[PDB]
Amino acid sequence: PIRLRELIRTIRTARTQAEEREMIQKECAAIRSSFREEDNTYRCRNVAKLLYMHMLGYPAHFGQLECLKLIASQKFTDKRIGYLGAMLLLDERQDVHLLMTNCIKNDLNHSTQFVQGLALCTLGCMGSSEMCRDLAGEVEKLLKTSNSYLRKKAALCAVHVIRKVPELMEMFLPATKNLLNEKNHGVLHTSVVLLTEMCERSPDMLAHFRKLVPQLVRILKNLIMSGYSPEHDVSGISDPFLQVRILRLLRILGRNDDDSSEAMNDILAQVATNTETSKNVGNAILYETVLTIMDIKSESGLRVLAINILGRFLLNNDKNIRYVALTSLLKTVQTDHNAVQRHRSTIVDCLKDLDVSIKRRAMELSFALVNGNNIRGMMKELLYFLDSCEPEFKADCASGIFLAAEKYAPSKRWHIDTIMRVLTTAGSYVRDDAVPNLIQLITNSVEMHAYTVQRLYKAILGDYSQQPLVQVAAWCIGEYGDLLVSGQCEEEEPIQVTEDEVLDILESVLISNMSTSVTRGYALTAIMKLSTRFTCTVNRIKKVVSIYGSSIDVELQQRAVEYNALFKKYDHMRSALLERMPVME
Amino acid sequence: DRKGGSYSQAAGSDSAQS
Amino acid sequence: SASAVYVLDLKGKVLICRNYRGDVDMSEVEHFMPILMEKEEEGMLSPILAHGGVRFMWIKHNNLYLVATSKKNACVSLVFSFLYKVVQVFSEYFKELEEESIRDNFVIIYELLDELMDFGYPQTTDSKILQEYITQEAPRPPATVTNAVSWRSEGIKYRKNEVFLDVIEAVNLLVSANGNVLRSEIVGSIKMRVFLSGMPELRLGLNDKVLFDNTGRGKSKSVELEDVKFHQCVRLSRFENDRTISFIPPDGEFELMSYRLNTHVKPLIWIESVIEKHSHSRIEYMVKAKSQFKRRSTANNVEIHIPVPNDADSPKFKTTVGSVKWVPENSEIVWSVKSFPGGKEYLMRAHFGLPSVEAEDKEGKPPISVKFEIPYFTTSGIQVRYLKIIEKSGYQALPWVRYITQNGDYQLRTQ
Amino acid sequence: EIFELKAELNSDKKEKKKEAVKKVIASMTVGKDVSALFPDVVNCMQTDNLELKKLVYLYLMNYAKSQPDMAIMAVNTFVKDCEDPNPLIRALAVRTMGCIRVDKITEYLCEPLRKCLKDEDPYVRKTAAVCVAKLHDINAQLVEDQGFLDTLKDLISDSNPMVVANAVAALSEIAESHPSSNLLDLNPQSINKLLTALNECTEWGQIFILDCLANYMPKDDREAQSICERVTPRLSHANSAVVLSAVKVLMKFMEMLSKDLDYYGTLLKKLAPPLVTLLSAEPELQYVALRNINLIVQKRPEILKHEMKVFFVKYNDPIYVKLEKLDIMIRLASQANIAQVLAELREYATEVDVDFVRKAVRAIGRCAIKVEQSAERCVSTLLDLIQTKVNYVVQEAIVVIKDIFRKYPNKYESVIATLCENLDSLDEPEARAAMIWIVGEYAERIDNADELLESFLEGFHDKSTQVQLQLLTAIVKLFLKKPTETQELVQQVLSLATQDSDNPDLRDRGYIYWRLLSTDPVAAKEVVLAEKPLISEETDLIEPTLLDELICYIGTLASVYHKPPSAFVE
Amino acid sequence: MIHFILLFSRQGKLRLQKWYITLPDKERKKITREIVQIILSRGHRTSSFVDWKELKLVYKRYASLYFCCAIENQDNELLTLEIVHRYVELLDKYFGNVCELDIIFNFEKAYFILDEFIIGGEIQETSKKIAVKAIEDSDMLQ
Amino acid sequence: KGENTSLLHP
Repeated sequence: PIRLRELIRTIRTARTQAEEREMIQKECAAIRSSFREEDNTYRCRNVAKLLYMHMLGYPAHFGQLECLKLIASQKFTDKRIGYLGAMLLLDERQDVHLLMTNCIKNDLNHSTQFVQGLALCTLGCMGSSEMCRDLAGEVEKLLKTSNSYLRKKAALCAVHVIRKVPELMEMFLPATKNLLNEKNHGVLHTSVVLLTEMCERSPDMLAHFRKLVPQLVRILKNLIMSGYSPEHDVSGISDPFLQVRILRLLRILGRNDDDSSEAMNDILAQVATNTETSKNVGNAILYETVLTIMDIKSESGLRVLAINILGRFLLNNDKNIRYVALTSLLKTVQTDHNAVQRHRSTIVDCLKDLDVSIKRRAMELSFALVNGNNIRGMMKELLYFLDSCEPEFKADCASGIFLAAEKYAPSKRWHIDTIMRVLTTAGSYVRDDAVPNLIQLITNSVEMHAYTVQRLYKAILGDYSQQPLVQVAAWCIGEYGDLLVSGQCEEEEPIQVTEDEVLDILESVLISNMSTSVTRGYALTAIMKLSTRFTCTVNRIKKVVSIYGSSIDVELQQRAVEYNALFKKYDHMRSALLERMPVME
Repeated sequence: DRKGGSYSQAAGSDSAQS
Repeated sequence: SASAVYVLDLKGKVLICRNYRGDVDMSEVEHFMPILMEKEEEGMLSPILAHGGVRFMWIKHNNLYLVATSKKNACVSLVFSFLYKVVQVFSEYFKELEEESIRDNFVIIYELLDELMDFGYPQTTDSKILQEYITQEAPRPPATVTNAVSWRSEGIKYRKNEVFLDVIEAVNLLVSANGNVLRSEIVGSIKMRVFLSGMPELRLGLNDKVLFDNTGRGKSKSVELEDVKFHQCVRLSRFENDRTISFIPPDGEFELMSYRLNTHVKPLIWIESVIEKHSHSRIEYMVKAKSQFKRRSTANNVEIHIPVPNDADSPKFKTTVGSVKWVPENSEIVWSVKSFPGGKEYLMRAHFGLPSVEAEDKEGKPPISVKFEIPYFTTSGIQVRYLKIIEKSGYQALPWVRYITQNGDYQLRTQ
Repeated sequence: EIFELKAELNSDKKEKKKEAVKKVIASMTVGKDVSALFPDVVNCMQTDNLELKKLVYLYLMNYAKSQPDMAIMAVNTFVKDCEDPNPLIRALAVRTMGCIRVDKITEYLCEPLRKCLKDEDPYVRKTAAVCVAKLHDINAQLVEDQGFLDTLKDLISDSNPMVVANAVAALSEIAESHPSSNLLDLNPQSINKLLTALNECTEWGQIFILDCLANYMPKDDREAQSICERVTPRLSHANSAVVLSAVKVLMKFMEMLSKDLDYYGTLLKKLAPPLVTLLSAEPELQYVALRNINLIVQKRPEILKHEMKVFFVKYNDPIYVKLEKLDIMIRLASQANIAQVLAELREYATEVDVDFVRKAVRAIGRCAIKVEQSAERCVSTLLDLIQTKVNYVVQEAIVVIKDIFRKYPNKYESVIATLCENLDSLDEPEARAAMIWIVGEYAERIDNADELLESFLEGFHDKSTQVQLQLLTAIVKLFLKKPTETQELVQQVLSLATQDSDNPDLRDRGYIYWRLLSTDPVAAKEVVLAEKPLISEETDLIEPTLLDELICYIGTLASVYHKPPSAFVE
Repeated sequence: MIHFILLFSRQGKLRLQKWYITLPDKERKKITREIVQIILSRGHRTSSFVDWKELKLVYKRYASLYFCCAIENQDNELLTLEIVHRYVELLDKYFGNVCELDIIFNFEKAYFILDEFIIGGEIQETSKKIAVKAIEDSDMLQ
Repeated sequence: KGENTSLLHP
């Protein structure tokens, strides 16, 4: 019977990773040998050692039946060890908790309070789709008990069952009725959490749960008045968890109704001025109250107070406070958007902050605050941020800039220029999925093609390693070869497009090692379309297609073979299937 | 004695090779 | 052409470093640990690291990684040879290769590192020569390094001239799971511990197949070594000219020649393995070992390692000859035998249960290897003719040598 | 601490000074910035004890770049120590002078370098050559002004063969960084003199001697034959680096050697035992040996034709060693050892390394594609791997089958039925696209091709661009071949890829397919379902220009990386 | 609710782990390694808030061993910090001068206290003395 | 060491 402390000391004495692994393997072998004999005297020490090994990163597949056997035992220590093993190494995907349903049901009616509480906690932590189905009746039976120490456990079990099985919430509607007068803080918190979970799961109970708004307001007022208490009073805030739950319920209660907002308007006003944010609990309570006011149909004064509190918290030097203020501003983007414009300087400064979370929050706030009038002004700031942004934020910044251009672009020419600049500067940071969106946007726009075609041609001959930019340039060339080069059928004066540089660039891209088989396919399609689109370079792409028909890639080889067959047998029919693709939103 | 084969005396050269 | 060679630790702390060229900053060693961690976590870890334009080649030592950062395209083979020479010198000077001696002999370690190489070019590599000029407990450099004979120090005086040879045989057999041997090569090892007076020049002579054919005696049992590597003191000119093994023996134990040729004979031990593993119920170990060696030869300290199940427990061994012990750390049962006479047949019957819950991932099938070592056996049949010990002063030498046969890469593929 | 150490160093007690020096060395080794105490230790520098002098020199070298201004108070001490009667002291002073990275320090050390250039002691000569090489590397102009090139060149034709090798290495290093103007190339007498001293050079000097021959280009068969004969004894050296250098020199000389002469055959015969010996070196050198063999394999592949057993990866071999062995076997695969390669691949497929399993599958596929005599064996191995019930193994087998179908699909119709129901639920794009292409191109031996493609059409619009293109191509091929059972399937695919497909290339392909179908369905068979030509497999052999350049650069970092020497240095 | 709460040392050793979401063992190990790398590669002025995988990865260690929490984006960030501080105070009261050595030896006691404090990622014991009394009574049972 | 130190120092 090796104790857990002895195993921990032995592990700490080991230095080499291989030596630690060997010691763990020896301990696991000893534990398996002890379990194979059906040992029950020193089962607690073996269970503790196995749990330590599993937490350390050791396999425990063979130590699954022992936990189940110890769960159905009678010793309190053995029962606790079995419950811990079931909670740690037992899960829905494990499939070993199916036999634990009978043990849980047997222990559900156990007279001991510690055993019943441990079983309820284990069921809540390892809730399964089928375990809750056979245990839903037991959870509802304990929800009507008068045990304060067990009321919270029953509420947690009911909440876990509802979360795992949303269809089982119908059986908890009458169980929680008339439970707003619980004196215990834990029981009241559990009831409030259960009511909030029921309201969030389905909106049918919102009307039924909205009648208790005056009771919740009275409870919150009584808690605020009783600001001194030995229990739940931390950092000068009494029942901070209860206050947070009440604020969350008020924010989620009556979010689209005037009566609910009006009833809690006085409570929200009192909390917004009767709470001190000097400590972390007070700041969290103020943030929760502001979020509830913003998410509910509160009064103009409440919205102004929330905006002032958010602005004050934004100037706070605390990183957590700044992150909370940024999150609140992002949440209150659509709501009070005009009032959020006063923090444009703060949002801009947050991008240069030395906090990754703070910088991300500032970037998100700037992206969400972009409108149809500040889009042009904010475009320069977004471009500067993308150019001098972190590697993990360059792609996100480029995506946000592209989304802003596609949603609130001041003009097609300005939006096209911004997209081209982003593609040129993004390089490998441009997402491949955004390539189809850019292609669709280019196809939809039929007024700016000569300038766009010239820009794409200029940006393509310079570099070709950018997969998204290269694909966009190839698509633009394929779509508007007839417009990029004018009068390029024969020899003419020296212009940007001579009808031969495009073919050479396409051939280099197709044969270049910097091809992922997607840009090469786009280049091949553009070359095939240029046979009818461009009448200057003819009789030369057919040889390349025939040579390109023996490519290593099966898809590329098939495409080359099809192109060669079309060029050699369907020369007159090449233009019959080269019509421009339709443009749709 | 010693494990791995007892030590044996060695000659100076192949006397049969002249 | 490493810029600087440093000695690391298991926790990433550099035990000792010594820059040789100065073209690589010493701060690059810190980034070596994260790069190694990333490579190990992704399987891309290699001994020759690359930190941008500077390559940090590292060798896994007993307790620390011998990281040798380099900047240009230096000779990788030369760097590896220098690292091996440094490791050998450290092993000769310090019997323990761990952090205990790294921080205990730094005063002499720095001097040895400075004297070993300068500007990235090694200069001193002889352990005896280094100990004769750098000691941990200084005179002018010895003339042996400056002289041509840097492997035999002159002026050595001994009461008796006794040389202990060792005919080490490595029997490596690669038997696949189908029962056929794929890689069957035996590598010879002629190591002699010469301890005499003066600097005698050994005149090695054995029953070599090439030598017998050249001399016209290619009719008896002659050893035809496919690859033969001479020692540093061995003159390659004589061997290339007429296979004359003439060289100055080193002062102490040294490897003169190391034969290496394929083996076309049957294995010394024939092991048949049976795996009667039930489906999560029990396991059977039908291991039968047959001694193919001569009955006059006994395999001392034979340890045939049979890999048992990773999750197997409660095993029972039913063998006839040799004790079987299951080591949980090794996750296998080794058929340890004290003395295994040739022609012996040992049969074993393993029986152990298995856990009800099946394993989440496979563990593989490691090959079964034996640790047999039967000395006084010459499987190759090569017989040493004579050892020409000649000294300027003139003395009667009494060289000795023993033939030892052991099991090297004798791995049998599992079913 | 610091004050106590400074007080101890500023004392007249030798034991206290030694203790302070040891404490400073321990602090510096432990990671303590002792550069601030360098000026204090400057006064306690000229000491009779050799142990204290070495520590002071090491501290100055490590505190020279940090405190270049404080290093100006050591020129007199270095000058005084450069004339020490003890050769060890002179060598240490020479090493410290070249190790000090001070621009103004090497200028005043030119006179000591010139004085020590003609040192009679071979160790002193080697130290002077090393200091000259270090000064040239730090300041090429200073070395040229001091005229150390003539002294370095004359050191080769002198005694102290280890000193000669050190000087030759220094001259090569100077020329290596030189722009090639005024090279130190020598005539055949110089090569003969180096070869004569090659047998007397040490292990380190042997590499330096062999490095000079790597740059010299033989011009006569007799000279090349003599060089090969001299380098032949180098292959029987226990030094792995020396053996590698000799092999590289022999390979370089074989470029001008005549195949008609028996010298090339003898060199090839004697090279195989050397390659076998090198293959059994230490794991660190195993990768280098594998890289060298791969580099020389493309030059003389017939040298190691019979070397196949040693290419097997050992059970205890490292992952890099196993990969190198697999690459060597793939490059050295032949029909004679086709069965052995197949057995090794099957055995290698049972390992627990996912990357190793993928590499083995790729090697097996490459061997099957390269040699058509083992196409049936490769197909059987792929079928066995698929039946082994391994997700990664199944994906590798599917990829191999798809590759073989595009390369050798003439006799690949017997595996369509087996591959038709082969746990096609895998969502891997590489295996899914290969299976779709196989079904589309081989939609003749499967009577349920439309039914199989029906399951893959549920998420065609959101599967992938390449996957969507492959599915569209397969649907088009099925419609062209058998449109009776796929008339509605083709229309559904066109509608999904034409209206619900926003991909530019995919949309263009769908529009082209729809236009071809609506223009001439008969012509689509000769246009879409045409007989593609032979697939040009990418050759793994390096370019002849790179192979010749890589032959000279043997044993360097570029050989392991398989990159040009100028493409890997910074 | 809290998806997963784990206490990890500065050197990377994990002293506690409690995940309320069923994930694969390999997936759970990878997530834990990523969380440790993010925490180990974060400065002291990062606000102790990280938005990793759409989860409020709040890291706040008062000693060499740090603690991490993963909650959904539906509640305030200060609530998680307050709950962590309350749990730390409760553990210190239950043990008395809690150190890294005692945490490893008292892994079972710490797990029992965490289970009795929060179940399923939600707060179960709002009071500080009632939970301690219940834990003491459960321990006295045997 | 740093492990025996109190988590909150109270």
